[PDB]
Amino acid sequence: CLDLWREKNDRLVRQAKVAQNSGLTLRRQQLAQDALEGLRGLLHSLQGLPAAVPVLPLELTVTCNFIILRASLAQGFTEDQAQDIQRSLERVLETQEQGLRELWDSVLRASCLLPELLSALHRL
Amino acid sequence: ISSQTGKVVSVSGNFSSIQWAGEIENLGMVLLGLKEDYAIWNTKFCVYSLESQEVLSDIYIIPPAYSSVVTYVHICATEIIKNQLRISLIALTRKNQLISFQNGTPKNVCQLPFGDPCAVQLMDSGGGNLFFVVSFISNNACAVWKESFQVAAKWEKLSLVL
Repeated sequence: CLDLWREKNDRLVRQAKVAQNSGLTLRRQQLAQDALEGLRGLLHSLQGLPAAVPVLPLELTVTCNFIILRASLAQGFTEDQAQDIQRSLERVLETQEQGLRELWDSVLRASCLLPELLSALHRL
Repeated sequence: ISSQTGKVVSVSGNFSSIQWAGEIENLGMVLLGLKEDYAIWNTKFCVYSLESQEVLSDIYIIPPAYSSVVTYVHICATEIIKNQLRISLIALTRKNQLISFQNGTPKNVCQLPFGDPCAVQLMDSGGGNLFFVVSFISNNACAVWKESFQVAAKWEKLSLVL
């Protein structure tokens, strides 16, 4: 289950990097927006589950990757990404509302509880 | 109660929900249900014989994590490579998802446009096309593709659909 999601993630990263190091303007974007839709699907797939403790490091990782790739293709940022962050932190809290400031405050208190996903969280 | 029986039988097994039911090859009458963590084989979700026979499968239905969210089930195909069984089954969920399963392996999830679906059916409609038509409690309905779990038509109104 989780192994399948992980392995899809990895497949998609590799696809991304293959297009990145090689490829021309069209084939690059083709493989990219492929991987991108895969990651959308995988995000949604993971957002279908109640967020057990053992899943989160993958959830955060994927959303991070999604954000990065989205933004790099768009060549700019948006607010949908900030919304995705709010959603991921909402998830972290449901494990254990107001605004980005208080969310972050409560998240970082919930992380100095030491569930070990800080190598993703700090990236987020 | 059957006509073939005429008798009010009680179900011996203590189920919570009975998301699907119907006949299967070699098994006869059947209920999908449950009794009361990412391992496919664990599943938490009892198949049932109907008229008090063995559970008959607890092997390759949905993982127990999903078992909290899913609100409807509709079986698409059942093979026997042995005493066990292999089902391709569609579920759909509180979070407005339609999910496929194969030996309990979640593949091909789709995210529905509208909210709180109630039922889902399958449309043949021509050469190699196939639609899952989903209804909701909001008196609306979508039709999602097969082979690429996505949306193809979206509608609201509709006291009934056939």
